[PDB]
Amino acid sequence: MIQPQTHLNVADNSGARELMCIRIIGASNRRYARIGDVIVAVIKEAIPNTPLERSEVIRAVVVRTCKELKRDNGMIIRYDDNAAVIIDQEGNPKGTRIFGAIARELRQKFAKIVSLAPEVL
Amino acid sequence: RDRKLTKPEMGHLEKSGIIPLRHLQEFRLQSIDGFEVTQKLDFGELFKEGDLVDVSGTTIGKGFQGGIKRHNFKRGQMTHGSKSHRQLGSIGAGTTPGRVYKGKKMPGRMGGTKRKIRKLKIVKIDDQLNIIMIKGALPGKPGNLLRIAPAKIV
Amino acid sequence: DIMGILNKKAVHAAEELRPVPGIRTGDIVQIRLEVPENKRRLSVYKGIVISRQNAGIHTTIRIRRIIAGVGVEIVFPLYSPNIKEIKVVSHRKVRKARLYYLRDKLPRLSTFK
Amino acid sequence: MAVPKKRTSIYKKRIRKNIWKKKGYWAALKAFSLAKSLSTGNSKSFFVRKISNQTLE
Amino acid sequence: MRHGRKVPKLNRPPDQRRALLRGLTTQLLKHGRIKTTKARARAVRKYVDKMITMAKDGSLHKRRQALGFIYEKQIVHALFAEVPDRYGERNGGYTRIIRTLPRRGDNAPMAYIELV
RNA sequence: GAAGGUCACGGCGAGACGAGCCGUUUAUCAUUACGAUAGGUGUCAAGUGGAAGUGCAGUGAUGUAUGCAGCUGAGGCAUCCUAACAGACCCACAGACUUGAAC
RNA sequence: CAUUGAGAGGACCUUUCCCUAGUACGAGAGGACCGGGAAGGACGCACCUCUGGUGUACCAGUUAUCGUGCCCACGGUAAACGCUGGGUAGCCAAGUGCGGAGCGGAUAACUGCUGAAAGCAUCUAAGUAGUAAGCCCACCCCAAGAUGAGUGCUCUCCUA
RNA sequence: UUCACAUCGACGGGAAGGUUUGGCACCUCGAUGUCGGCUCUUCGCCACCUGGGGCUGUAGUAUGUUCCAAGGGUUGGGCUG
RNA sequence: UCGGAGAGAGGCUCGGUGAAAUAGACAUGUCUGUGAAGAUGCGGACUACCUGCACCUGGACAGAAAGACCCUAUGAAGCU
RNA sequence: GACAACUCUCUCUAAGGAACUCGGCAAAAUAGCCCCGUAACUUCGGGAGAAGGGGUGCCCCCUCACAAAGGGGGUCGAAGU
RNA sequence: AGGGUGAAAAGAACCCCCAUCGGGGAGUGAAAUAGAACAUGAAACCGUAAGCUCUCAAGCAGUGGGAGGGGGACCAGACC
Repeated sequence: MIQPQTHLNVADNSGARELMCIRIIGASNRRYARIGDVIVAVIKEAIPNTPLERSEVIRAVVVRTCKELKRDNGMIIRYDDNAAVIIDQEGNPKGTRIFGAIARELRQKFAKIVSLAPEVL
Repeated sequence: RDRKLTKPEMGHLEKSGIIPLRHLQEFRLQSIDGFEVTQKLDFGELFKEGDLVDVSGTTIGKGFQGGIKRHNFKRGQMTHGSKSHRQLGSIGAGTTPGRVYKGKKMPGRMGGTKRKIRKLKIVKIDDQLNIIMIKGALPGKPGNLLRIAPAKIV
Repeated sequence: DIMGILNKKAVHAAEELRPVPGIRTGDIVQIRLEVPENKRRLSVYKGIVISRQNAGIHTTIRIRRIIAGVGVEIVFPLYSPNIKEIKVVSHRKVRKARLYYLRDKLPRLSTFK
Repeated sequence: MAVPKKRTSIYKKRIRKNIWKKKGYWAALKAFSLAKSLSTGNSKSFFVRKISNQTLE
Repeated sequence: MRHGRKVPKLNRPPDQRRALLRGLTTQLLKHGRIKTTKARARAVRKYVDKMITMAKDGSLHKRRQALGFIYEKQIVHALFAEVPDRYGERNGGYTRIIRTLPRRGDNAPMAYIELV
């Protein structure tokens, strides 16, 4: 449940550390944003020497959520703290590596993100 | 077919047997009639399997259900708000003729009423012993009647 | 559907034909189990460590809130009767505490505790 | 809340006095329970060994 | 009506129920007949029979918890050696109710509870 | 003074009050007409949880074995031992004129 | 008791991707019409067996204090269960499932054919054929209290 | 570009509708509480989007204008009352 | 933001006691138009069995208040 | 007694979190003692009870009590003002 | 605020029902369908009984025409 203005601890080295949601992209009006949906947020705290400075409007994808996600396999997936990864308008993340594991619900959208990922849940 | 009922039984002797709870009629679809045996099964031997079957159960009842429950979309505070939230949200005008715009969302009451779900595929089907498995849904709580009609997708 | 009020519990009685290894295994036990991983699937299975918080129900019994320590904080439970499941193996002897709730070992994350 | 304008009083008021019809002994038959000679209308203690009685034989 | 409702909560808080009930209970196994409303009769009914079945099993397990209900150390020993032993052959039906003439100045209900 | 309805009683995943649904101790008549609606009880499941007592180790706290024991609300099966009483009342007695098609 | 049925209301919104042709088209770039499939948002209703929430009437831990003679074992009270934690039934939700349709009758704008008056020509003035989510109908709820009070089956009463 | 009307369109004119700015101040100062927000809507039209069409200095993909049609749908925030 | 559930004091039913603002008179439906010109009682037309309970609560320019706003009456009461 | 809408006083509430609103109003939360530590500024009296942290439960031992407290050891529950 | 039963009170023994409140009779008086709420005691208001009208009909609803029905007529004569 990634509603507007929310903290998402980045899972890469794009430069950011934790951005705040701003708007959920999808249709006319997006209420919540589950894992596997792009979200436009702004960074609040970022590392100095980085390609992405603080306060910037950049898109990203949700890799982890604090909500209980469900699938057709009757399986439920959830995590401790929701996270996200910066994504370019093209569809690929600006970063190189990824942290905080990864969600299989993303392999259906972004395969590269799941590929580079260390462990898939 | 003894206790409670009495008149419906004697008024059924007309070539037939074992009376249910409520006799339901159907429409045209080319089927058997009272001249060969007078007894329909649960195989349908024609509706074809695999297809989806509709289920018309009986809705439950929440008593004098309010309006915030028949729509679920009305903001309101409670710890300090004068609307107490639960309130219908105060609907209506203040100085306008009109006619209170009848039909508009209001509390009202709730009770048993037809539902019908339509569609819904099937996973397993068995005859004789009588038993069917619907893909979830199934209107009303186990204890109604249901019509389990074929499928009026047309 | 045989007349004997056992049908509604037949689908479960016919599925419960899969005996559970650990009578209760209410402890740390880090079993991997199995996880349906399709996509390019190579007929291979993977697993993740588990913990306490063992749960269940009179119907489709549930394993337990994994809360594994791998990576960040992997959790989310699962089912055994699932079409995809492998035999369960014990890990470390059962301890003593409570089997149903445990908020600890999460905020007190450390080498001890 | 608000205030009524013209009070018809007569008629209207009278009609709203039917719902309070004479509720003759609101209860089932519970007639003679045999060997009672009368007994209260509504159901009462049955007949058998001295029961409900403060004193015995 | 609450889907699957049982045991009335009366017009008083929960703690106010497990207090008044303790009265009609002992007073029932100490005297015999107790007058009360139809609602209370149906309520106390179970709270009484469920206390009798405990004595049937004897032991101490059905005495420590039992004491949690009634406080009178006089009516407690009763069940453990008095009337419950009389129902040692009868599965249930420890209590019996019956309606009577309405209240005095008040509508209803009214009924007398007594052991069969 | 029937079918039937109503009232009451025991209840309802149905109700503000009425209505509506099931039943009323042969669990209404024949042929098995499938007729426990509730409370309690018994068993089981589930949820807590591994208690009381006792024995042992330790100065004590505490712990261990029996104990994965006991307790146990509305869930499921089973069981009517308690209360659902035998009855009443209400409602009636093949029931209008003319014409046509039949007899 | 079971239905037909005069009428009324509700539902009726919409996007992306893919196949099709990345052809036709275009110097390139860029990229269809027709038709079909899959997957969502918002919303409505129901179901809530699954994921979760409430559960001060289930149980357990436990602080201060009183009491059961006492130890032990329990009970009562403590801003609004004393605080706190979990949880069955039911009730709900961020839960689950499904319908928002297609196909027809009749049309608006427009496109039409043949052929008049104005022996050319032209949609007609006379005769016909197409035509949107509108209208009617199709799906759903109510519906002869629509007293123009219908239809069908069955039951009881023929004492003076 | 050329060419008046694909689009737009000077100098002027004729109407519809009626929510703007005013007059009137006809009925109410033995009184009918002002604005905005929130809750919940109803109807009409010269409907912005979806659909069906003509022209197009419209190749296509996308737009401009006009006609029928509203069945339906038609947003979350920063600042300010 | 979509709130839901549960525990209490009312609300609902019954028993006892037992008010009010207000009110010319009532067999006081909608709509269009009209009307000292936003009336149910006018005209046309449509719709509509008689009579309660609970609830939501726009109309009767509802109720309380011959308004504290403006003006009028060579009024009054204070102040500068 | 019943125990629905709604109103009043409250409990517990997934994800996120004031995004409500004129205004984080109303709530929630903080809120024990000891110890450690504590910025700009200062008429340098203050802010410093800033902020930000740790332990304190019970039993035993050191005294088979020096009314407390403290220092070690052991142990129970998720939580020890 | 609140007046007078009657000439004199003989302003009601006793009897019956009820909790030995209250009433009805028996009696007194020309009267208590005058008795301590008491004289003559209307209207507003609140009821019973009887005849007629009264569920498919609406708008300060009366009036003019006007059937039927319950009664009263005249040894028809068509009226109240």
